[PDB]
Amino acid sequence: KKVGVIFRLIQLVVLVYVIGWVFLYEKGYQTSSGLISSVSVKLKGLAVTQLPGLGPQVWDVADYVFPAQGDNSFVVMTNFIVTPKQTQGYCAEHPEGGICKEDSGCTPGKAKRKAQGIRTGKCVAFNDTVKTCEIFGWCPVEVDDDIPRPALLREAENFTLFIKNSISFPRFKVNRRNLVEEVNAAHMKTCLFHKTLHPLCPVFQLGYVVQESGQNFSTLAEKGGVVGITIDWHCDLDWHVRHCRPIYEFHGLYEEKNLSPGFNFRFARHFVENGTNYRHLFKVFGIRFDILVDGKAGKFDIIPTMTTIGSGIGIFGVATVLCDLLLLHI
Amino acid sequence: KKVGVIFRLIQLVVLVYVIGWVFLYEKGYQTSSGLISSVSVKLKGLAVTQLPGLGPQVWDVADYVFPAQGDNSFVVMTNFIVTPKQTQGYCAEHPEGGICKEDSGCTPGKAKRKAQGIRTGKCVAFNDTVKTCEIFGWCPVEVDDDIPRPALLREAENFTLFIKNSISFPRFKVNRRNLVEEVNAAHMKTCLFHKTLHPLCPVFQLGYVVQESGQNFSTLAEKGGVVGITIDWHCDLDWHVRHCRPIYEFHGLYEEKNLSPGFNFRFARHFVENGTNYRHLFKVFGIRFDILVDGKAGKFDIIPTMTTIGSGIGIFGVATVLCDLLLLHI
Amino acid sequence: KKVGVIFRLIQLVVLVYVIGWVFLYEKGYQTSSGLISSVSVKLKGLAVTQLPGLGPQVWDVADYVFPAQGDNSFVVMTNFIVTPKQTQGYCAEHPEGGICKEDSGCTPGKAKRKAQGIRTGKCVAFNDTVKTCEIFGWCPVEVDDDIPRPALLREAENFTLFIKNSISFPRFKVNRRNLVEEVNAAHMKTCLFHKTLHPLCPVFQLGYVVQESGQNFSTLAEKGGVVGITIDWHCDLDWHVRHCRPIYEFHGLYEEKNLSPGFNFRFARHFVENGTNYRHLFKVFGIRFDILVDGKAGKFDIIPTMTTIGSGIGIFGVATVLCDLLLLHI
Ligand SMILES: *[C@@H]1O[C@H](CO)[C@@H](O[C@@H]2O[C@H](CO)[C@@H](O[C@@H]3O[C@H](CO)[C@@H](O)[C@H](O)[C@@H]3O)[C@H](O)[C@H]2NC(C)=O)[C@H](O)[C@H]1NC(C)=O
Ligand SMILES: *[C@@H]1O[C@H](CO)[C@@H](O[C@@H]2O[C@H](CO)[C@@H](O[C@@H]3O[C@H](CO)[C@@H](O)[C@H](O)[C@@H]3O)[C@H](O)[C@H]2NC(C)=O)[C@H](O)[C@H]1NC(C)=O
Ligand SMILES: *[C@@H]1O[C@H](CO)[C@@H](O[C@@H]2O[C@H](CO)[C@@H](O[C@@H]3O[C@H](CO)[C@@H](O)[C@H](O)[C@@H]3O)[C@H](O)[C@H]2NC(C)=O)[C@H](O)[C@H]1NC(C)=O
Ligand SMILES: Nc1ncnc2c1ncn2[C@@H]1O[C@H](COP(=O)(O)OP(=O)(O)OP(=O)(O)O)[C@@H](O)[C@H]1O
Ligand SMILES: Nc1ncnc2c1ncn2[C@@H]1O[C@H](COP(=O)(O)OP(=O)(O)OP(=O)(O)O)[C@@H](O)[C@H]1O
Ligand SMILES: Nc1ncnc2c1ncn2[C@@H]1O[C@H](COP(=O)(O)OP(=O)(O)OP(=O)(O)O)[C@@H](O)[C@H]1O
Ligand SMILES: *[C@@H]1O[C@H](CO)[C@@H](O[C@@H]2O[C@H](CO)[C@@H](O)[C@H](O)[C@H]2NC(C)=O)[C@H](O)[C@H]1NC(C)=O
Ligand SMILES: *[C@@H]1O[C@H](CO)[C@@H](O[C@@H]2O[C@H](CO)[C@@H](O)[C@H](O)[C@H]2NC(C)=O)[C@H](O)[C@H]1NC(C)=O
Ligand SMILES: *[C@@H]1O[C@H](CO)[C@@H](O[C@@H]2O[C@H](CO)[C@@H](O)[C@H](O)[C@H]2NC(C)=O)[C@H](O)[C@H]1NC(C)=O
Ligand SMILES: *[C@@H]1O[C@H](CO)[C@@H](O)[C@H](O)[C@H]1NC(C)=O
Ligand SMILES: *[C@@H]1O[C@H](CO)[C@@H](O)[C@H](O)[C@H]1NC(C)=O
Ligand SMILES: *[C@@H]1O[C@H](CO)[C@@H](O)[C@H](O)[C@H]1NC(C)=O
Ligand SMILES: [Mg+2]
Ligand SMILES: [Mg+2]
Ligand SMILES: [Mg+2]
Repeated sequence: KKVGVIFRLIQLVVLVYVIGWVFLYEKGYQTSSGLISSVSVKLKGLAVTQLPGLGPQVWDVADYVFPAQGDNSFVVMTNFIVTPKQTQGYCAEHPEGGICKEDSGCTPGKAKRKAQGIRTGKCVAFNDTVKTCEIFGWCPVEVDDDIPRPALLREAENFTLFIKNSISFPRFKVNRRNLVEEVNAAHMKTCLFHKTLHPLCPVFQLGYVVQESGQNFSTLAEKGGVVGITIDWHCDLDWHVRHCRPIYEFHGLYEEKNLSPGFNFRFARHFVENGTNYRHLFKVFGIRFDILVDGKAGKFDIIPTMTTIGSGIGIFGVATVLCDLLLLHI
Repeated sequence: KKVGVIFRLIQLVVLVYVIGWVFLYEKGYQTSSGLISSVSVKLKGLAVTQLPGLGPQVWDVADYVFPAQGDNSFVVMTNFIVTPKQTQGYCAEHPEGGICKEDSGCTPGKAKRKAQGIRTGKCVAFNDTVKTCEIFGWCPVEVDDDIPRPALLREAENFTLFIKNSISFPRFKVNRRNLVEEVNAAHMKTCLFHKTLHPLCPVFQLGYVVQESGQNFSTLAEKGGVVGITIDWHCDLDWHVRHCRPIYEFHGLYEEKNLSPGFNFRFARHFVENGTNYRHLFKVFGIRFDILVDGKAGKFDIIPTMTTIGSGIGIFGVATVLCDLLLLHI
Repeated sequence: KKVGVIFRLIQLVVLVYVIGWVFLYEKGYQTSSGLISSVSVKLKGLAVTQLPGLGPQVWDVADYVFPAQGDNSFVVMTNFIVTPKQTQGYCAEHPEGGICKEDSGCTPGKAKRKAQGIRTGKCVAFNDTVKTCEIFGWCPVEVDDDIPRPALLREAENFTLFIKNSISFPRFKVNRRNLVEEVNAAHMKTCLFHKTLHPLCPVFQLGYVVQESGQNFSTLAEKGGVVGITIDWHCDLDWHVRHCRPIYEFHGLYEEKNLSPGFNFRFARHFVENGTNYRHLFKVFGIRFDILVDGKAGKFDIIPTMTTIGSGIGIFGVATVLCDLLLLHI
């Protein structure tokens, strides 16, 4: 009778699996659906800089967010080098293009790599001790060898980021916003997001977001960096929608490998003064924030329920037949 | 013989499932592939505004599309508040930062939240009846309490959006454009997209796109909003490519919850006048259009066909054995 | 005994499949994970243009990359038409809006499609032989009928694109950059990517990228185009991370169908001169580069290993029972 006792145990273990795991845990009675998301970001916070060339400079949201309209990926400026009042003309090329001593060491034209301008074939003086090729281009050339340290916009640590995420589960016609029912105006007036204390506030302090990605804002501010923000919507639509909540994770890794460690870009502000076209060239160091929204909604459906029941019946039958096979041999 | 009759029915029902559903409907004879897509958008249409501060202002595509080069996510401006000729200096801070009565009610420095400038510790007059902290910043401060109603660019309803979607099924080396063979120059000259009448015209009226997402353009224009546009490519590559067509759906939900209901951003136009740097500050209300392109191409392949045949043979055999088991007990 | 010999062969063939394919090839012992990616791009290279209206014009990275901060999708300008010093006023509308002969042929207001301005009801002269509606708008109207050929920025072929891709496998806590251990500073100083010679250099020549997508840079430069760049991370995390490498593919199809073949957009540079607001209107033809990053990391896990073992046991048992069934009938 011991073989018969084993038969029953195996039959029940199989039934316990088929129900508890496949039907209940894995939710085999549910049809699944992905989402389509929209993310809007608003930055708040102010930075002031005191350069030697200029006076106090105010940096508000319109000036330190790239793009201004926002996106899933956006940059907050944390440092910059500015080359003001650049004009198109002839100047000494930056020594990174090459250092010459005579006019014969310059070839007219463009460098094969990282050309700064059209070489005129003339070796002119970059400074009092270095002579470089004369070029036609934006003059004076940018000198970005000294990255400002501490970062010019290191006050961006206290900037607040408001993420407005609108998601739709199109199959189930369910619309959710990360501004969930628990979020009200009083919360939006004072709340700052906290992984455990305030996991639903959609206003994030930038320094907290960088800290939670495992990075140091002081290091990321000087040369730039990347913080990934994931918003996950794992919703069981058999329950009320008020349980369909977003989960926030922050990702990032800054290493001292010193091979392109940070993030920077160059942009220019063009203007006309005294009838001549000028530009301000900025090398902008900043943290790029990538906001990735994924999710999965499940709702009970009859067709998955029957299909799962059929699969469980098949699993149960195969098990019984193989056990009758194994016992025949034993 | 009734048991034998049932045996045959169950055997055939199983065969009917294995062929008709798994092989034919679910297309188990096909290998599947996702796509890689590119979306370009061109807006057309003009808006004119008549502000009290300025004269008639023309708003063409270069000015109301953010970004100008386009993207999967782009904003069309439908309303704005403009603060012209802002300069960096000292002014009264906006009363939203706090209302003071004496110089002692102001602390020099920055507010912890939503700082507008560097407080100087002086309580100056915002208007004839309100006194606020004096700040260093962009002056005069923006006053965006009165959103223009009706929307300044409510004529954007008649703007036309041209979506050019290029998709590739890299596994099958198949390239498709949403400008399908049925779309010609004569169509692009006059066609407007219609869910049923013109489901292939790639020129969309903005108001129609908002209406089809379930929203009201008049409401979305004043404070902004979001419309999701999905392009789906469900193509059976056993047929001619001319049947590989895109399907357009429009998604969106505007609610009167009054907690961040619309969409807005701030951007600045910088300029130099009389040797002093100025900026025009715009608070731009607009509809963000997210274009999501997904799809799936199937082509007959021999390996899925054999694997499906093996799976069907297994299903048929398991069924017969379990039926011989059930009949043994019956 | 021949039937018994077949039984064993089928049993072993089944075991060979269950191990070699399912366990070893398909890696059924591994748990899988997707990635979250961040892409930053830096363009380098210079172009000079010699228009008849202006002098030599220098085009560096800040001016020919849209957006300047970069994105997954970005545009490199390869051609442009410029309408300088546009002001809001009254001018002759472009003849594409319609050609009139009398003032009665113009209706005040806006065109239903592709409106260029507010018609005043007056038929004025566009040129010495064409009369069009007078409009209020940006004047003079852009004339983009003659696309510059050869392309004004056809030197963009030699521009170099640096892709910095940071990916994370969040389930396995593995961070990878496309600047893999084999890439050093000496490589970044001189390397250009090559499908087979230098498959790991993250600096791409634009012309090479277009050639590898199957397109001609000369054709794409005049009217614009699209090149898709895919970065794939198919990593087996049972091995060292130094084997987690990116694979680059380039996608694109340019056809002479002449129905919206290229890519272009319009953007404006606004400025103030002599107390009047002006703008430079650019119609920018360029190649849009879409960078798509996908990947899959597998690491050995005990739960998939046991589940695969159970599936293989089930497959083996079903096979033996059906073979005993087939042999009973034979
Ligand atoms: C004139 O221009 C040249 C070139 O820009 C200047 O020389 C450069 O000066 C910087 C700062 O001292 C040097 O950077 C440092 O170099 C050492 C190695 O020598 C390195 O250990 C440091 O980490 C740092 O990178 C740079 O190498 C040097 N370049 C050359 C070609 O010597 C020069 O100082 C300028 N003169 C004046 C009057 O400003
Ligand atoms: C000087 O500045 C102050 C502050 O901006 C102005 O007071 C504000 O005026 C607006 C318009 O009347 C008020 O908005 C309305 O408030 C009521 C509640 O009182 C609300 O029901 C309406 O929906 C609307 O929001 C605003 O509350 C009020 N602020 C304060 C602090 O009283 C004032 O009118 C300005 N004076 C001049 C001469 O313009
Ligand atoms: C004044 O303006 C009108 C309208 O812009 C100019 O007429 C246009 O001239 C262009 C160039 O010759 C024509 O383009 C060509 O048309 C032929 C067909 O006629 C076509 O085969 C070519 O591929 C090309 O597209 C354009 O059709 C023509 N438009 C009209 C309405 O006739 C005119 O030349 C201008 N006059 C001066 C003095 O510049
Ligand atoms: N598109 C490109 N083509 C060639 N070299 C590039 C390109 N982008 C970056 N580099 C080079 O790669 C190295 C590291 O890149 P990175 O941009 O992070 O440093 P960087 O100092 O900010 O670069 P740079 O000052 O030259 O813009 C630099 O020496 C830079 O010149
Ligand atoms: N990054 C942020 N940090 C703190 N508060 C924010 C942030 N973004 C928005 N808010 C606040 O959230 C509330 C609602 O946001 P929303 O931007 O939709 O309204 P708003 O009136 O346009 O905001 P505002 O005028 O202050 O830019 C506003 O009171 C706004 O001040
Ligand atoms: N949003 C839109 N609404 C209506 N027509 C459009 C729109 N976008 C493009 N078109 C028209 O489609 C045709 C082909 O589009 P495409 O932009 O590629 O050519 P184009 O010459 O650059 O267009 P255009 O010069 O008018 O901007 C053009 O005649 C253009 O006028
Ligand atoms: C960001 O904000 C915090 C909080 O206001 C600042 O921390 C303060 O620093 C000053 C100067 O050291 C101290 O006197 C305060 O006591 C600190 N406050 C707290 C609560 O710790 C911080 O300096 C700010 N920094 C930046 C870069 O913006
Ligand atoms: C968008 O276009 C439609 C169609 O031209 C405009 O509807 C017209 O409105 C005027 C004024 O009420 C009527 O005289 C016309 O008969 C309407 N035409 C049609 C076909 O209904 C509409 O006003 C425009 N609105 C915006 C905001 O652009
Ligand atoms: C891009 O760079 C290549 C390489 O420098 C250029 O090819 C050169 O063209 C000139 C003029 O015909 C020849 O004298 C050189 O011998 C060529 N070099 C090589 C290695 O082939 C090319 O012209 C450049 N073009 C653009 C559009 O930038
Ligand atoms: C960042 O690094 C500096 C040293 O470079 C250290 O003093 C500081 O405390 C760090 N900040 C954090 C948040 O760890
Ligand atoms: C939008 O709402 C207004 C009332 O606020 C209504 O008069 C108008 O008809 C609505 N438009 C549409 C398209 O339903
Ligand atoms: C591009 O096309 C032109 C002809 O239009 C041809 O001369 C040239 O060689 C082509 N370039 C490449 C890279 O094939
Ligand atoms: Mg540098
Ligand atoms: Mg406000
Ligand atoms: Mg045109």
